[PDB]
Order: sequence, then structure tokens, then C-alpha cells
Amino acid sequence: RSLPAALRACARLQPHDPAFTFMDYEQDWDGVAITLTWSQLYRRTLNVAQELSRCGSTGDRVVISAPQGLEYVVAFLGALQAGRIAVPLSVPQGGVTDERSDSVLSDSSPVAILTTSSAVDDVVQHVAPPSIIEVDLLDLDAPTFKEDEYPSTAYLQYTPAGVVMSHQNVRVNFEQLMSGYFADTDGIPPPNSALVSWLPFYHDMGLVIGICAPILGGYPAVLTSPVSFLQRPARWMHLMASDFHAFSAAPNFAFELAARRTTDDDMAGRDLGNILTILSGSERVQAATIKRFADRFARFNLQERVIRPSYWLAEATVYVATSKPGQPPETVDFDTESLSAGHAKPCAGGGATSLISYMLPRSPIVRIVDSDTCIECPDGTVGEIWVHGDNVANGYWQKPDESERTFGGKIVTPSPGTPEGPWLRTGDSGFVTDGKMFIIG
Repeated sequence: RSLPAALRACARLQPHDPAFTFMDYEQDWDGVAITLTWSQLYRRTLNVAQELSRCGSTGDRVVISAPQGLEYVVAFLGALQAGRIAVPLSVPQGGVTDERSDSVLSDSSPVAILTTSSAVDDVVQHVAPPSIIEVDLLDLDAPTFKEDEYPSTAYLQYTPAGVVMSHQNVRVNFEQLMSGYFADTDGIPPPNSALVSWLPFYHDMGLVIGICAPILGGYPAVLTSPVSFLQRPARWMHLMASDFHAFSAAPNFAFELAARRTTDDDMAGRDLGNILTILSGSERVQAATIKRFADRFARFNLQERVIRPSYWLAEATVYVATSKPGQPPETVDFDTESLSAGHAKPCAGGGATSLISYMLPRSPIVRIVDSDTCIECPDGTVGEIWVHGDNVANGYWQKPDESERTFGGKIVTPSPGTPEGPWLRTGDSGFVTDGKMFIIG
């Protein structure tokens, strides 16, 4: 049920159905849609894996350092198909004098690096060796794999520590994410709908949301790059106002950006009424942002209920909880002074801190824990948010200590129904009350 097996099944079940579409705005301002059906995507994946099989052995790492695009996608899936541990990274940044890539390479000791012609120069400047493969230069479309002793680890996620993400972790994150998009359908996307996403593949749920999820869900995805989004934020609205029912996800700032930079003219002839769900990240969330976004696009048929607040851990790659499914999110005002003192009390007014209401998840599990004692906090008492579940990684690559410290939390005298561990210490402060959780920050 790993990605390679998921893709193989899609190749067989629906060979000629569109699978991945990358909107390239680098040449054409209106954007050129580069599409690959499931069988074509699968074929390109087999060919990459075939190339990788000549370097090193099963379990070796293969870094991916390419720009946002279909080369990155097949490169990633190619690594998995070959029984290698992918290391999704971005094209090296910071110049020749910057050692953030050198550090990640030195920590993972990859056997090869998958990149593209456009990035090969920068990538080589940071490889002081692993084989350098220019994906776009291969016969990706040229018309049998071990997949027996393949590693349990799918890839390493860096930000120098690499979170070890297993196939299980990826699969379960996928399951919960989909539950977030479609809480009322067991996480299954209705007919003629597709994921829209411009989130970077190298970090922050970008990989899981844009590549993994669609492959495992067997649904098409319309992708683009963060640079193209910044350049013309209206493009995100266009993609969700295309000839399919869209569902997307994005950081809180993206809604402010899209609302302010998209003109009424940019929306001429666009209807946003068929949108299914747009998850909004919980990092740096501004209360009014979502409503403003909804208010400015209301005239173009945007339904306010589609915007769903979601809580995920970008660094540990963990989908945690979501608002109530059915309509705009619920925000509660708490007394600031009290809350600053560690206690939650509903005083709704002016100087109060308004927090978004997230339903406590079934999976993973959330517990508010006193970071100093490792003992759960009664409802209403602020503490650190601890999470436990099959989508929570076991630790970092070759760092037992750190893994223990971060992913190995154990709760003291756990209350009934609460496992002793292991728990991921999120580093987030928050609380629970009436079956709901809130994040202060």
C-alpha cells in the first residue's frame, strides 16, 4: 500500500485519466498545463527507479534537489520505487558560501542526487561523491522491481535533523488529511474534483498534500509553484475556479495575499461556487484574515463554509485536527490576563484572545501536558500540546537522543484512555475544554 504500489494500481485501474498537472507560468503568463496520466506518471517513475538502481543499494538515500515541477514528482516517486530513502530538499539557496545543503548532504550521505538541467549547476556547487542525475535529460517516457526488502522508511524530512517518515506515517497522515477535506465522506473525493496546491514540495506539508495524498487517494492534482503564486496570487483563485470541483490547503497569510492582490477583473467570468474545501494552516493565523478572504470573494460565489481551519505540525509532518465540518469555524474569546496566567475562561469582549476551535482528533491523539512534570493538565489549564499516533514519526535519522527528547515523551500517571507513550512534544502551548482544543501559539 506504499506509494509505489498505489501508483502501480492507479496505472492499472485508470491508465489514461489525468493524474498530475503542473501549471508552468515561467514562460507563459497565463500558464501552460503540463499533464501526465496515471500510466504516464507510472512509466516515468519506473524509468527513474531503473536509473537509480545502478547506484548504491536498497536503503541508500537519494536526495531530490529540483525546482517545483513534474521532474520533482517523478524524482521523488522514482526514489521510493527503487527502494531508496528519498530526501526531499529544495534547490540549494544562499549561494556558494552557504552550507545548509552541505550539512543536509553530510547528514544523510546520499548515493545520488536527482535534480534538473536548470538546477544542476547550483546543486553541483554544493557537492564537495554522490551521482548527479538530471531527470529531465532522461528518457522518462521509454516503455519489474524488488519491492520485497524495501526499507520501512519512505523519506527523510529536513528543515540539521531529518525526521524519519515511514510508509505507515505517510499513509496515516494521508488518511487524516483526507478526513479533513471530506469529514462527511470517510475522506473520499466526489467525482470530477481535484486538489489544487502551490505549496513547496521540500517542506511544510507540501510533499504530503501535493504528491502523496493524490497518489494514495487516486485523485488528480493541479499543482504550481510558490513563486508563481507570489507573482500573481490570483492564479490560485483561477485554478479553484476551473472546470473541476477544487479542494486546496494553504498558510493563513496566503488568504490575505490572495484577497488583496486579486482584482475583480482577474475574476471576470470566474465562479468559486464549486469549491469543496480549503484547509487553512494554523501557523500564524489571524482571526479576521479568513473572513476578509471570504467577504471579498463572496461576489464571485465563494461559500464561506469551505474554508476549514486545520492544525498540522509542519516540521514533524503531522496532520492533527480540524474545525467542525459543516460551516465557518468557531472562534472563542478567552480572558487574556487569566490565559496569560495559564488558565482558560470564556470572557468574550475586547482585549480577549480569540482562539479557533479544533475538534479533538480520534487519530492522532492530543493531550495537554505540563512540560515540566509530564503530567496531563486538567481541561482549562494551559500546557504543551502532546500528540500520539501512527502518523507521528519515531524520531530523527541517527539521533537517538534528540529523537527521545522530541518524539519520546512519556506521560506520568496517564489518565484512563491515555497511552503512556511515545508522545511528540509539539512545542506549542494550548488547552482543551468541552472536547475542543485551542492553540495559543
